[PDB]
Amino acid sequence: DIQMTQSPSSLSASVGDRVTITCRASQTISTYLNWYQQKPGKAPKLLIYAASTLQSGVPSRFSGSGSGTDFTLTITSLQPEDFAAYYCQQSYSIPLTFGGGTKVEIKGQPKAAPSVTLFPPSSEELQANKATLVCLISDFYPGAVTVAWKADSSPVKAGVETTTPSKQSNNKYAASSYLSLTPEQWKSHRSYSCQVTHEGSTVEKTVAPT
Amino acid sequence: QPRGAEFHMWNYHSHVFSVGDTFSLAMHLQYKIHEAPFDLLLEWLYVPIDPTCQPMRLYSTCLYHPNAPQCLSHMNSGCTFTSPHLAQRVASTVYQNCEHADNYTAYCLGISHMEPSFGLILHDGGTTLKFVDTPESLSGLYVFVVYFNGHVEAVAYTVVSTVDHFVNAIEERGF
Amino acid sequence: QVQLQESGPGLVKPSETLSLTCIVSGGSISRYYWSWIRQPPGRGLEWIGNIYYTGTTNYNPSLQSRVTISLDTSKNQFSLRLTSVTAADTAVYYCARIGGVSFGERPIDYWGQGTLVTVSSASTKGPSVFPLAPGTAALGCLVKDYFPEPVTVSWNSGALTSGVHTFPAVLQSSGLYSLSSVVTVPSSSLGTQTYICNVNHKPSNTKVDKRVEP
Repeated sequence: DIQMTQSPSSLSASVGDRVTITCRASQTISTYLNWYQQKPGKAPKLLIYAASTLQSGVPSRFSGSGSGTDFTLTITSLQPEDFAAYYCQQSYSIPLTFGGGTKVEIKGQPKAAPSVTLFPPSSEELQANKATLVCLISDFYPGAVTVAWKADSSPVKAGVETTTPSKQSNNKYAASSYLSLTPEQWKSHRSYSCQVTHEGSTVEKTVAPT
Repeated sequence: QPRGAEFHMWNYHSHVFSVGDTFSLAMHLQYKIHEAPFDLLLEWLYVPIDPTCQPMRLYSTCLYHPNAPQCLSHMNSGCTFTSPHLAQRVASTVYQNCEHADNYTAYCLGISHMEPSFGLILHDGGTTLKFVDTPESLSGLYVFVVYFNGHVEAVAYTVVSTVDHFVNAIEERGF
Repeated sequence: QVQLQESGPGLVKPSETLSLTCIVSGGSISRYYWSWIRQPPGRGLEWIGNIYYTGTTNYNPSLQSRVTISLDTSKNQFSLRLTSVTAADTAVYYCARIGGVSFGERPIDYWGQGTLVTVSSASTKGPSVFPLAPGTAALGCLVKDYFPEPVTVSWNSGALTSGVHTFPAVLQSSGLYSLSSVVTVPSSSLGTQTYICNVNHKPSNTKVDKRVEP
C-alpha cells in the first residue's frame, strides 16, 4: 500500500487566485497519477491523467505537473464553479490508492446580508400530530450566523434543528432551521418569533395563527 | 537527452477458474522506448503454490538485482518467489535486434518458443496465455517478466487457482 | 460517452451479503477495466477492486477475503458481492471504468452515478411531505420522518432549476431524517405558475408530488 499525502486539507482564496495543491507518494510513481474533482453530491470527475495531461472537455485553467514522488495540481484563476473538492490517485501499484482530499472554498464574495423568510406549520402536519415551523435565511456569504427562537417573549434553547448547504454558483449560504413541538404547545402560544443576527442590525420575523 | 526505456504492468493479478475452462490470462503492457535497436524478452514463469503457505512472500526486489547471493539461498523455492532462475520456464518470446521501435509491436514480428512440458497455447505478442481444457494440475502462480536489452523492466505476478485451494500472495521488498 | 448505473439495495442488515450490479451503456464492455470504489460519508474514497474482461480480478488486500467481483458480458453488466458487511461498510459505492493507452495513462475516467449502502437493524420508512406557503417570495417543501437518507427533490419535474436550495438532512432523535427544499421566485410570479415539488425516495421506492400555494 503506497501512502498518498495530499496538502493542504482546507484552503480559501478569492476569485481569480492561483490555487496550488501538492501530492506526495511513498515510492517513485513516474507520471502515473491522476487528479479528480468531486463536487458535493455529484460523483468525482476526471481532471488530469498521466499527471500532466488534460482530460477532454476540461477548461485549460487546470494544470498538472510533477513526477517521481512529487506532484502538483494548479488552478490558474479560481471561478465560482470550482468550489468542489480535489483528490490525487496513483495508478502505478495495486492497490491503487487515493489522497486525503483538499477543500477549496471561495472567499471572493463580499459580506452579503441574508434574506429572511418564515413559514408557519401547515394544517396537514397538525393533523399528523406534529407541529414544525421553518425559519430560513438565504443568500448570505460570511461564515455562520446566530438564530434564536422567541415563545412570544423568550429565547427557547431546545428544539432547534439547524442545517447549512454548500457554496452555490453565487458563493452564498442558506441556513435553515426547524422548530418542532407538539400541537398543544403550538396552539398554546400566539406569536412565534425567529431572530437572526448577521452583519448589520438584528432582524426578526413573527407568525400568528390566522 | 532521452535514454533507456520504461515499462509498467500493474504487478497484482488474481484469477479464479473451474476445471475444464478455456480462460485466457492476458496482461496489459505499457511501454515507452528510445534507442530503436533494442532486445525484448517477454517471459512467462511458473511456480506451484503450497496451500500450507497462506502468505506467499514474493521478494519482488530480487529480479532487478542480478547476483544477490542472499536471494538464491532460501534452501528451495518452496512457497516464496526467489530469483526468477529458481522458477520454471513456461513461455519465452524473443524480439531480437528489433529496429522499428516507435510503433506497434506488430511491425517487428519475433518468435515465441515454448517448452512443451505445459500446454498453454500462446497468443498475440507473447503477452498472454490461453489455457485450453485445463486440468486441475496447472493451478499455481504464474509470473510475467519483461527483459529489455538484458535487464528486468517490469514484472507482474498473477495467481491462478480454483476456488477450493486458493492462496493469497503478499509482495515484499528486501531480503 | 458511456454511462453506468448502480442497482443495489439501499439498506442491508448487519452480518449479511451485500450485492450490487452495475449496468453499462454506450461502449460495449470489451478492452477496458471495470472497477468499484467505496467512499465513507465524510472520509476520502478508497478502492475496493476491479476486473478485466477475462477474469483477472485485482483486489484491495485490506478487504480481499470478503469481496468478489463477477462479470456478465452477455448482459453487459458486472456485479459486486461483499459478504459479512460490518458497520464500517456504510458508504457510497461507485462503479467506474479504467482505461487509457499511453505510458502513464491509467485514469478512472468515466465514473458511475453511485449508490448509498447503509447497514442498520430496521426495515424502512416512507417520507412525509408538507408544503410551506409564503423583496421577492419564497416557498418550500418539508420532508420528515424517513429512513435511509438518499432522497431527491425536484420542482415541477425539474423545470425549475435556478434559485432552488436543497438542504442536507438532519437526524431527528426518533431515529429519523428531515430535509427541506426552498425556492425563491419573483413577487409578481406567484399566482401565475403552478409550483409542485417532486420527492423521490429510492430505498422506499416512493415518488410523491406536493403542490404549494397560499
